[PDB]
Amino acid sequence: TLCSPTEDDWPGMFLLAAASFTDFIGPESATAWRTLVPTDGAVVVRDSEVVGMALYMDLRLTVPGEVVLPTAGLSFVAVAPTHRRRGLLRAMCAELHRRIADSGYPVAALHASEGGIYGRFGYGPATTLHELTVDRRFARFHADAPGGGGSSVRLVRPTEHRGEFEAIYERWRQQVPGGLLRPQVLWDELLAEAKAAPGGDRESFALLHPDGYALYRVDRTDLKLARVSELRAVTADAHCALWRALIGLDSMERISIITHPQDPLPHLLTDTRLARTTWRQDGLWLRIMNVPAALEARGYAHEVGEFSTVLEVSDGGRFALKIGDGRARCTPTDAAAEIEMDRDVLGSLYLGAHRASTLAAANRLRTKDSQLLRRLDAAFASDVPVQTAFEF
Amino acid sequence: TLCSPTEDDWPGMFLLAAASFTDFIGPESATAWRTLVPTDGAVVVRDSEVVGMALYMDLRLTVPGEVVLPTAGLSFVAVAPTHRRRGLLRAMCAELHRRIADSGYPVAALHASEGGIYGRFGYGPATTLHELTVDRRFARFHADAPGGGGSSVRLVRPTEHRGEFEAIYERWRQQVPGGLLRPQVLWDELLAEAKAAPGGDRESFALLHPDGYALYRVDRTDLKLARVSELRAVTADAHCALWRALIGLDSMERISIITHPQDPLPHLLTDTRLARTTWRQDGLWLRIMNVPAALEARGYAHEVGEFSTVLEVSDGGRFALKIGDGRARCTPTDAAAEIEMDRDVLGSLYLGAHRASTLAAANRLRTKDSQLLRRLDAAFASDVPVQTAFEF
Amino acid sequence: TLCSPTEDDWPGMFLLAAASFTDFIGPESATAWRTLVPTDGAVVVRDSEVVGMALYMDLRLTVPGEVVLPTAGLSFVAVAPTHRRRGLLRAMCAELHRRIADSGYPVAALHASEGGIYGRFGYGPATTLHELTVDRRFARFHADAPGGGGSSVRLVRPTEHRGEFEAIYERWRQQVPGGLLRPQVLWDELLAEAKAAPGGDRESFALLHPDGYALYRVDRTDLKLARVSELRAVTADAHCALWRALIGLDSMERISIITHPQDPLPHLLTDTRLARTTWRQDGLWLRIMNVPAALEARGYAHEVGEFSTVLEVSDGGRFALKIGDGRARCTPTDAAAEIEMDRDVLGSLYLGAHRASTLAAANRLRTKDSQLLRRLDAAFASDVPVQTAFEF
Amino acid sequence: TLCSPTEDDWPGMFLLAAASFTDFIGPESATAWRTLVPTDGAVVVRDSEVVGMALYMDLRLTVPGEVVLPTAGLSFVAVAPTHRRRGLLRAMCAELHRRIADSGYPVAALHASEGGIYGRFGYGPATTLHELTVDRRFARFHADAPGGGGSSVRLVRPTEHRGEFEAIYERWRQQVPGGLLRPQVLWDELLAEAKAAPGGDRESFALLHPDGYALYRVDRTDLKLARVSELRAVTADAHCALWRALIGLDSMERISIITHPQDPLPHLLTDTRLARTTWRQDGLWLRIMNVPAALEARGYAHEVGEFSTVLEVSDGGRFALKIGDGRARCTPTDAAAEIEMDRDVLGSLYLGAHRASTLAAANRLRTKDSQLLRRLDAAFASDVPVQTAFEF
Ligand SMILES: [Cl-]
Ligand SMILES: [Cl-]
Ligand SMILES: [Cl-]
Ligand SMILES: [Cl-]
Repeated sequence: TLCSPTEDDWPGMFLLAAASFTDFIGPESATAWRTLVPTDGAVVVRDSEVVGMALYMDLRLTVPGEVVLPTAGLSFVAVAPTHRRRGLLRAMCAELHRRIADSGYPVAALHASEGGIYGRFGYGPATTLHELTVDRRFARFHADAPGGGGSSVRLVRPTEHRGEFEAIYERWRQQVPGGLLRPQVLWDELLAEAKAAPGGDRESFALLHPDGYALYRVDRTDLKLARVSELRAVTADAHCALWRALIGLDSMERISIITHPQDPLPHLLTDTRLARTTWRQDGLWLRIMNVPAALEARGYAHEVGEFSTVLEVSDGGRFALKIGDGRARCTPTDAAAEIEMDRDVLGSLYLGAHRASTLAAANRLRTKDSQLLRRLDAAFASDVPVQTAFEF
Repeated sequence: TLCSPTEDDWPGMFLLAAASFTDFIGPESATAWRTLVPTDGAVVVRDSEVVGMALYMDLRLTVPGEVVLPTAGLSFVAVAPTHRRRGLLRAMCAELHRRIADSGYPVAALHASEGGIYGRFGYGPATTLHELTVDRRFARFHADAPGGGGSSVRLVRPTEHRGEFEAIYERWRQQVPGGLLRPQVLWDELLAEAKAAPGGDRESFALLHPDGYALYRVDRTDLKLARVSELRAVTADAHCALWRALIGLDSMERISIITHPQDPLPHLLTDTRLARTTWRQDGLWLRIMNVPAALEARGYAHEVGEFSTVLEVSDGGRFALKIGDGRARCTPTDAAAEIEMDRDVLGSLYLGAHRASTLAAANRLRTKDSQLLRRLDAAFASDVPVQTAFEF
Repeated sequence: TLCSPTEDDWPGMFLLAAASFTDFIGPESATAWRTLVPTDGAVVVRDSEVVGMALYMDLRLTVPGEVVLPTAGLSFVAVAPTHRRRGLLRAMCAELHRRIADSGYPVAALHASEGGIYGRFGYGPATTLHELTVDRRFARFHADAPGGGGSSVRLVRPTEHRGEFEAIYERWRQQVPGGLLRPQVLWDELLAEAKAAPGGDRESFALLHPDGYALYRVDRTDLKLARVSELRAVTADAHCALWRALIGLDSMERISIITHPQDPLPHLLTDTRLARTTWRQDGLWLRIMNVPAALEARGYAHEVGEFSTVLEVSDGGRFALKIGDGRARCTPTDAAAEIEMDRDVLGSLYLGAHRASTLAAANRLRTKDSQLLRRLDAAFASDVPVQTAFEF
Repeated sequence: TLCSPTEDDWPGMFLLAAASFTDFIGPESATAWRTLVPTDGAVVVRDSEVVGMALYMDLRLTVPGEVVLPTAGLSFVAVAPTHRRRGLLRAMCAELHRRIADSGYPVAALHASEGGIYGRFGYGPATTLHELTVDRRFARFHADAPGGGGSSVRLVRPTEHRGEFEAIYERWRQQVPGGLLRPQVLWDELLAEAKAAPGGDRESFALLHPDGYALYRVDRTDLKLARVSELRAVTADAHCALWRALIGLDSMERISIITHPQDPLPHLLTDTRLARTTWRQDGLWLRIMNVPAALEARGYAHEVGEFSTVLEVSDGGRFALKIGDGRARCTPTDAAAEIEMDRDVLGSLYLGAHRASTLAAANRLRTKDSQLLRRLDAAFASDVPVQTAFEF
């Protein structure tokens, strides 16, 4: 049977969690994340022990046009290894989606453990994780790079500058598509992870600028690699200044960061090739819950002239879509469809990370008009490049 | 001293080549590539032995709008290890650029051995190489993917279907920015490399469709890896059909290809994550020789409304640039600059591989108007994604 | 500005330390090492936070002839990654050298994080670290090797035999060039490191002989490798007996030790090749602060007949150097130089680790007389091979 | 039975060779090396097939004092895997040593396949192979390094400059202890190996100076490693000039060379640590056949004053040894021994690669007088550092 969990169910859920997630944050930390789950935000399957669970958290997601949407963040999704191929995932996703839609969320979001699961439930990959590794021994800043003229950056202990990190992040998340509000409990969690653990991670340090910060630590095993866990810069000056400081970590051979495809770091160096892409993966996945609410909520490129089309989402409705002056109107119609796509495809287009033209070339997006394709491409494009905030 | 080489100089140039290039194609093959070098296309430095050399080949490069430009392809550039830090590279590049400009080439192009060299001579990286590795054991085609309904693809010996490869490639290179005309000597060279070599590469096979081909071989050392040397598809149907056949290589674990960032392959699969980005690097580099000729020659996005600005290229002139109805007019002016950039930056923008906004964020492109930045971004964008033809 | 640190500065110095040194011993241990730093032995740069620091400790260094010199041991040298290329290192080294020279130290010493830094400040590499790895499964002792006839060696817990280790080390450090006095705080530190740490190093064991000891532990990750942290032997009998016991660690495949190039271990085995050199690096670096005081203080080889020359140290003075009966007299002169060298070169010659002839072949040491070169080589040679005591 | 081989035996010897030596040069090349084997220079054991073989070649070895000794070079030593532990090696070594001693050779020499075999037959390791790997991307020459002011070095094809290589090598081998005369057949062999082989080694190049040459090739598998097979420099200027050219191989990450422990290369660089010791091994092994002839033939250090002692070689005679003015007189005596050592130990001392003091510390060399030890150390030391010529 499928139920909202009682307080009695949570020890059983933590057991399933520990057995399902190698990166399980543990019961103390999980209890803190729990404060972000609304009443009726969780489902469990009992056989009595917990053999399936899924929940969503109340999130705030920034989309193009600096618009902030209420977002259901799916998380803590697990089926017991004893109960595979019994349709438990489908049943739990159907119930949560029912609750999320009824609660009035226009979008749901998740981070996927595997890439093959969530497409069939209407989730499309919406942000791209891009790992850059810099061999900092060869790194020289271009003549054009800002801040090559005191340093504005300070090396600090993260726990002593929480207020400054919170304020910089709050500015960042409001101006960048993919930005998430980071509540106080997640700041508590982040700064507890900044601590060195015996047999675990090394101490984290911060580089602090008025308009940016970098959190980094030396890798556990590779003592010549510094991993930047987080760099939030609100200005180009802040971004360059922080990278000048990171390239100044003279005891390291390599600096690595999980960033976005449009990170300007390579262009700050005389040799763009030194900032090597070592890893690429889907970041945030989006399911558009309400097509017209979602399409009307975001801003569109002003550079494209007013145009009208008919969009059909497979079992998601058909809409007269009019885009002009950076705004969309999206109304019901029975007029012939000019564009067809599955719900997951719309999620992938929504933050501007994937081009309509690319999805059309894979036949994930069907139209008979190449002009309409170019107009969609241009309109859905994001002025500010889409980034990934934090994993949940 | 710096001279055009005589026939007597070429053995000395082949020695320097063998000592400079681990992938040196050898004197027979080098003599065939020589047929693409015009009279006065080569310079040598003698100390008497050859201690420096550089040449350019007559190429035809496709740019956005399906426009074909005469292009000087720099190649075979080497300074003897005995004559480093003597300004030989600067002297040879200055002389060839003089000859290329005087001959009336609007653009020069090269493939860079290192990323830190050619920026200072006005070359910007203009295409992006993107290696995808597919674990084909898990690869399943999406319900939406074309051609899941006889097969239109044939497994053939490359040497027996030269005419068909030539015709498909000729269609491809004319419609794709980054496309190069492949002369008969380079078809001779390609199909000679398709042969198995004792102690060297394994036999190459071809997958042939009416509207595409793939050339592939099993890796020398990794016998569970097939490397696609070349996939040219003129239709989405051809692209999907060829990938269905490659995923059908049941004796392989992995298929790898050097492609472009907008390759739709990931979107053909139920799990987009199976097409892993394993390597990323600059491909073709461009030096704009004549700013107004180059800017007027290419097509621009129709989606952006007519706009005017003043572009200054650092020691490259200042121009009144008017872009409307997908065309540019670029005339001399002494009016105040609204946009400033080095010549290399313009090369990087020219085929639409890099966004003005990204280069602006690194301060490689200076303007005080963010609206102008969005308009440049939109205008210079390529409808057909930029690809890399063949290395030279 | 550049100041001696107050008690308030030390938390800021520990932050810079933690961020600069992956092997940072932590504030408790650093506070113990602090007891070896004299009043005015430390400098800091403030921007207010600590952005640069450097100090020296009062050490006692054994040089050829069993002569013990007061030595300034430079340590804890760091510039913040935010303040690179601002001349902070040069400023801090200039001030400490001023204080060290004025305090009457004839020599300064350090261990170098990188090999390219300290040459320009007059430091030359003076000892050579030589890692030997023995595949002990094949190791058989030569018929000639001592102690192949009860065992004189005991397997003990290090913490229970501190008095015996202290007494053996005190005998060792007084008879070996490179020997350092090990104060009580460093014995406290060493025997605390002998403990097993959860997620860290395994338990240390000791092999104890009347005239030697070995400290060893099994490697964290490679459980078939025993690492000898320290072997101090005052007699050849002790050295051989300890190696017989180490080769008796039948659960190990390999024994590794960081020793000196003249370690006789290879010659104790029937197969000298079993003691493989797996790593070689500069150990102790010396800056001669007072040329005449340093040259007069050490003993010279008795085998070379009395000779006189004129030595010029680049911006270090010119001296009439007379060496006879194992003693040097070194007096000011304006007579023509017969030998010229930078100060760093003299440091490299001083403990007999590097031959004048080898440095002459690199033109680091200039003379027009090859007989003088042979005489310098012979005179500066050390009867007892130079070893490295402990890192600081 | 044990016989000198007939012409009929050599096919059987080549079979045993092919099965015994993974680096077997093949019958053509082996037939060329054969020209260096004197009449009665070879023994075979037949069971009829060849189950054991050993031979010596007529060599000329340079020893300290630029003295050239006739030397029996043992080579091509093999016992069939079917005939191990049957005393065939002992029987063949006894017969060849009988023939070598009777023929009037003062010394025999070999390169050892394993380090544990040849000690018991009186061979001691006499030279040390020292592999240096330079990360040439970081390598900068010291201000003091010669030739930092045209280049005197030429990049050439080895086969076109045989005369120049022969003349430089002939100068080198006469002035360096360990030097071997390289006959014309071995020059034929060397320049045939300079060729690229299909599925094998890449093409060899030469760097040619009036007073030195380097032979190098790119590694088969590691295409960023250049291996210097041979560098012969007669002057410090030649040595530095050749290394400036090798560091100029800008397509390589690393240059490796098998050199000697006193190679001045590290001291030519601003960072001595960049020239990393990656491998160390015994090179040439010596068996002193006639103790008095060998000890009287070499020159001794002039810096040590005249001294007399009594040397006993274990089953090798007892001698009154008087060393003065760089010469030794070595006459029979029954006077009490002051120094005792096995024959192999004398071989190890003979070229100055190993110190008497080091061998004494392993009890391989016994005396009750530490003054005598220092005098032996000083006297047997080589002014010109011992190098290894070519493997045989
Ligand atoms: Cl991101
Ligand atoms: Cl491509
Ligand atoms: Cl040591
Ligand atoms: Cl050598």
